[PDB]
Amino acid sequence: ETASWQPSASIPNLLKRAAIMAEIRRFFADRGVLEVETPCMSQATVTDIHLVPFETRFVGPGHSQGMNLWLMTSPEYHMKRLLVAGCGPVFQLCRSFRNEEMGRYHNPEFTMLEWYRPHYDMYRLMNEVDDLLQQVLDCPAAESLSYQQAFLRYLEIDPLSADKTQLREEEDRDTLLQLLFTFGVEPNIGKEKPTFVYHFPASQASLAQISTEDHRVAERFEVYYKGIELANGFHELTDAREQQQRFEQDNRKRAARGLPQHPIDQNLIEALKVGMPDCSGVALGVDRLVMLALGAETLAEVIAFSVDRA
Amino acid sequence: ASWQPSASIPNLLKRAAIMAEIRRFFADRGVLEVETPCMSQATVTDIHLVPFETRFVGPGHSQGMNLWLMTSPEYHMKRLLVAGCGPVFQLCRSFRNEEMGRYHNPEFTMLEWYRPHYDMYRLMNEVDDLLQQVLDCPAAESLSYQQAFLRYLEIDPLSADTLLQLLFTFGVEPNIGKEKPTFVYHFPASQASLAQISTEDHRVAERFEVYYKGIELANGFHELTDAREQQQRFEQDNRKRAARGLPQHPIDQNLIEALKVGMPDCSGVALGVDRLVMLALGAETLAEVIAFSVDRA
Ligand SMILES: NCCCC[C@H](N)C(=O)NS(=O)(=O)OC[C@H]1O[C@@H](n2cnc3c(N)ncnc32)[C@H](O)[C@@H]1O
Ligand SMILES: NCCCC[C@H](N)C(=O)NS(=O)(=O)OC[C@H]1O[C@@H](n2cnc3c(N)ncnc32)[C@H](O)[C@@H]1O
Repeated sequence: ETASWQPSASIPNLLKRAAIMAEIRRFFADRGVLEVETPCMSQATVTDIHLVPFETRFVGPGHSQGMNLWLMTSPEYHMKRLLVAGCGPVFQLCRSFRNEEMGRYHNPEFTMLEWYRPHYDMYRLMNEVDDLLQQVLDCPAAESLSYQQAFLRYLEIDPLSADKTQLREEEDRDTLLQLLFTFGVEPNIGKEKPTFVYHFPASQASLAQISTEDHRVAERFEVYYKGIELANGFHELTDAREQQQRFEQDNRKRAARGLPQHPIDQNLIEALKVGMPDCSGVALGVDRLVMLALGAETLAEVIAFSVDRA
Repeated sequence: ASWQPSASIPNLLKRAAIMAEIRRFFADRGVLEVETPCMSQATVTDIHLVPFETRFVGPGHSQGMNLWLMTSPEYHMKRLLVAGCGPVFQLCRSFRNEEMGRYHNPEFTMLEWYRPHYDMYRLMNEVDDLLQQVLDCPAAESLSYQQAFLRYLEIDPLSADTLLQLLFTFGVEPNIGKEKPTFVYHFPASQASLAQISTEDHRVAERFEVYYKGIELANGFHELTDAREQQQRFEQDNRKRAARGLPQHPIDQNLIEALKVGMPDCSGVALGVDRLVMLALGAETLAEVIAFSVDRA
């Protein structure tokens, strides 16, 4: 429609977005959470099987042949390194990068709000996220639903026990579960108020600690509202050995799927060996939250220049 | 060990305070904060810059596309000005493919802002006010490029180019900004960059840089708004690159088309926040004020 040179977001939306950013900063300042800035580029990347990071070449030091750098998909690894270093509760409003096509709710570069809370367990963190959503969105308090309960209610099936065959009614169980969640659960939740889905299957623990009450589940949660996935958080895994092992598992799964394997970030593992204080952390997509807050129809409407015009 | 941050936690705590202080400074003046892309389908032709390059999968149907990391958010901020954003600033992460150094990191934080209807002196006064506040340093001194040469090297630059830059670097920089920041303005028209060339003296451009304690802190211009002249300079840039065996870069058509529509008269300036924080905290290297310098990232 508009000529390419124009921003995809209206001037009024840019002003309203700036107000929301300041509101988010006040929210954390009032709770004593320190703001930090970590790298957008790294010598390492993530093994998470669902992400495709951007790659770029750096001239490197002195007389080097040069070196590959990956753009950061989320500031998590560096923030955990800071936690081990004693930074205390911290948040960050950074630009994050993912090599994936632009969509109504996706841009290859987007703003992430990610923060960590030492001594907070998963529920405690969820309540804080709930507070932030109610404030900037002026929406009602959230509903919380366990992954298992979500499946039973909308698909009349138990994801923690259901048979592979039953699920089909793909030999990889999690892909099957994610398929069912994407088309069978997601479209039905967060309609009247934000929905927190917690206690994902152990296999989808990512960097979250496994539940002490039920080994089949991980202390991970995701927030959905008005059809948009808004956040993803964990009671963080502090065991370096298990973390190293999960990254190895990631690469095995990548390989078996014909996906490139990624180097394991040794800086994250060495930090975890030194010791990360027990904590829970969460990452929320700021553009999506702003889009909902401003009544926008697409992410592009709240981003100065979506990639198609950048 | 390698896992540790390059900046101390206390420095990170003080850096956040300075960032908040910078935001208050602009809020108090009614300057809007904006966030533009870190990646673009175009890049800069500026002969001295080496941008990072990355590949984007793009639309599922396409063959993908090349993207360039932004060396400064100038082009997008200028497009916003044409769209009517008014006075704006940005605290973004900027990228330049250059070796890590005592005063350089391939990714650093830029404080860049634009002031509609401000001539370059009015804008310099504002930069001066910011330095005073953040560094608690004396008000700055201002020297024209000509005056700076005529007194530190007894020679008239406007009547006497890579040479000048070699002279400025060794014959001027070393003795300016010692007791207070030093603004050097009216650089040779030859080094106008995206600045208007002065109509009172065609031998100079309306551009300035500010130095303090031996550190180059900022670079600003009374902005060139003529689309045709800007396009000509970019082509000039690429011919020089070709002459120097450097790659020729695609010119940002969106910037030119926006300038065709009309950008309000304005002045803009880009400042290195990491260098500013380094001075504020009395840190020795940029690495000491950045959570993880590239060697550790
Ligand atoms: N340690 C606890 C936090 C871990 C966060 C984890 N590393 C992570 O990235 N989770 S995420 O779900 O993949 O991303 C968080 C949010 O980022 C937002 N996101 C992700 N990709 C995009 C894109 N491409 N555009 C816009 N927004 C996006 C979205 O709201 C997600 O809920
Ligand atoms: N429209 C008016 C402003 C134009 C600014 C122009 N695009 C520009 O980039 N000027 S600059 O001098 O190249 O950059 C401004 C500041 O960025 C800082 N800078 C530049 N490169 C680096 C690096 N590599 N590390 C840290 N800081 C850096 C430094 O303080 C410079 O004074």
